[PDB]
Amino acid sequence: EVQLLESGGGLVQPGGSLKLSCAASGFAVNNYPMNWVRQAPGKGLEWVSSIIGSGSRASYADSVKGRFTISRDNGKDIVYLQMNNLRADDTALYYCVKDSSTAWWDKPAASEFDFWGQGTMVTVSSASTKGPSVFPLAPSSKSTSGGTAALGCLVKDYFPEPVTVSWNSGALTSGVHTFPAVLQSSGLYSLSSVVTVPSSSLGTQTYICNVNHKPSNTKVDKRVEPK
Amino acid sequence: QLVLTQSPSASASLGASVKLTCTLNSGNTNFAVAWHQQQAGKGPRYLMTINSDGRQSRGDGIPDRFSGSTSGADRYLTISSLHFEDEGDYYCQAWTADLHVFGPGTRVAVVGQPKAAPSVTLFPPSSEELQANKATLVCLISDFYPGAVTVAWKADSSPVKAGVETTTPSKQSNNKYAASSYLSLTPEQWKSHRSYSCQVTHEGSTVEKTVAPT
Repeated sequence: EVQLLESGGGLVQPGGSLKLSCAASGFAVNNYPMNWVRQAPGKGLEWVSSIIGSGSRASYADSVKGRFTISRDNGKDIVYLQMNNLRADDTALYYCVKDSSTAWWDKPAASEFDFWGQGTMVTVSSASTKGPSVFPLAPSSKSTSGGTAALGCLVKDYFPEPVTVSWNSGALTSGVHTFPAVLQSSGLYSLSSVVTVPSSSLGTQTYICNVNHKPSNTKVDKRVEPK
Repeated sequence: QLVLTQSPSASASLGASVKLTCTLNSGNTNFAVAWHQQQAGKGPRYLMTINSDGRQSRGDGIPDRFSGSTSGADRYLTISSLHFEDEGDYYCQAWTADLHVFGPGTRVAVVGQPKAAPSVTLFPPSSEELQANKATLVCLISDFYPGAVTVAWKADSSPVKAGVETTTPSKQSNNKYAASSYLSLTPEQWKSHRSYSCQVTHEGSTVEKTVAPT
């Protein structure tokens, strides 16, 4: 039940600052040094910073030295990463990872990473947020009862990534497929989520999609009507 | 100083062996490395740690078809029996108590596996978007293998390139691939043409979905 729960990611301006938090549980956390590893969207893993269990010693990569600051609170077992003077090259998914080996108290240490968090996404761009528009992708007029009809929801023009989509408040997971978003030439994202349903179920069951864009506090529930 | 290099992309038949290399530089030939597997669209997980003398430390939960070997300054991760679970990017990690270093990343993918055709869905603009003086056509391609597809758009019979935004394919839950294409246009353009079409080409097969203003 080892868990590293990271938070604090979001949209920040080139030159701004941001404080990441990692809630670590399931093991004696101060027995182990903690780390931060980042990954650009289409690139490889890069170590960022590390802090030993006592919290008195720390290590940074040359590309973030003096700019970032790793911290640690052992009364609450939360690892922090304070990022100042951010810039485009820092936009990434940041992982909080755990060293496998313990060591002597207050002395330097490092080993292989044995567990990774799911990451928190920081997006450093001068562009601002925008809540998406939502539209129903209705079943086609060619939907004969006794078959499959495809319906869905189009979430258009949102920044930044991502949007979470559920159907009928989560009660419909069968045959749902949410697509990875396209990045339009205007800089804004767009995706759509589609579920295929029995054709004769149209008119008997109402289908509602629930989209959530946390970066703009936009919850939208749109019902998809046959036409 | 510490820098390790990795092997080019790997390719093996389903269930055949594959062997990836992580090479330490001069002066650090005695170092230990760890391997981490990032399957498509997920976070990395720790695989195993191999070191110069021969020891292997594995992570609980990993299948036992992963093993590690050492030759001088050369650390290998071998996958006997290559599965679809095993596809993805593998990175190697080295450490010196003052820093960490990762590898360029090596990708593992099966080869020679059966060819799977795509299913295409075309959605015309919603009346809500039309009322909003906007029009987007949504082409959704899914359940195809391999992940290499080419998309074209057509107004009536003539091809169209202005307004096309097509994504790159990505793995989905069932180890097949999916992509989408969005055609932006004015509602006047939408209402003026007889039909609009999304044409999807994959492994020679060219299929097409067509919608029309109602």
